[PDB]
Amino acid sequence: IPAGIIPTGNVLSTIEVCIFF
Amino acid sequence: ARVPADLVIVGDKLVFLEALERRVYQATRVAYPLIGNID
Amino acid sequence: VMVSRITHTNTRGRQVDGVLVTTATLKRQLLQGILQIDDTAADVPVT
Amino acid sequence: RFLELGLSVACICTKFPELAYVRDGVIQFEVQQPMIARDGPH
Amino acid sequence: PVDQPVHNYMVKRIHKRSLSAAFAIASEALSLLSNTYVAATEIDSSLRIRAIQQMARNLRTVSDSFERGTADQLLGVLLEKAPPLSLLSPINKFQPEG
Repeated sequence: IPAGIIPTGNVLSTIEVCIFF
Repeated sequence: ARVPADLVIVGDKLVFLEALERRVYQATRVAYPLIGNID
Repeated sequence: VMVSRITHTNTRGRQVDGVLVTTATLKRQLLQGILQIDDTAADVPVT
Repeated sequence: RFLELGLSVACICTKFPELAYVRDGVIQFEVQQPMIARDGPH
Repeated sequence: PVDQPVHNYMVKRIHKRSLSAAFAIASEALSLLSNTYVAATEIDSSLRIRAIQQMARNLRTVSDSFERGTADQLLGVLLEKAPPLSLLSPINKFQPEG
């Protein structure tokens, strides 16, 4: 696979909120 | 490169003061050295 | 006798009045808590 | 003001207009175990 | 006329270490990696970037695990190369000529 992106550099993952309906 | 790292002059010479315990040996399966004990 | 043309001064410009010579044990013993540091560098002639 | 108080640093205030209709919410975190890389091929 | 110079010739052993780590790839993961080699209008971009994101994250964890462990190794050999103060200091002090 090609990377095609920057080699991370301190990955800050995303906070996702899941609301129930 | 400017890095935040504390340092102390002791006597006539200047030395880093490191307690590298939080960056490494936190949440891992290897025991920290320098705790050898005595008899 | 205060004879000089260019003498040994500190970084600010005040001339020193002599040299004190000992061994490093007593150097560290006076340096730790007895006497205070005035400066680290000094001005010295070249001839 | 709550923000200019020194206690405000312990909270991360954020707006949410559609909160009165919230029944329920979850959030997730995926912090992983950090490992050392010991020399021997074990 | 009793003064002659002397030169010292010490040599050092190079020694030899290494570092090793494990890194696992699932069957679904590698099977999707195979299609991304021929990435085109086919092979969906969202799942492709999800795959490369997760695998690059894991690859960087195993990559800087070496970077973490280097400090452990060097501190360990520093402990292996040290005598006590309470041993060396009277030896260094109370010995005028030998």
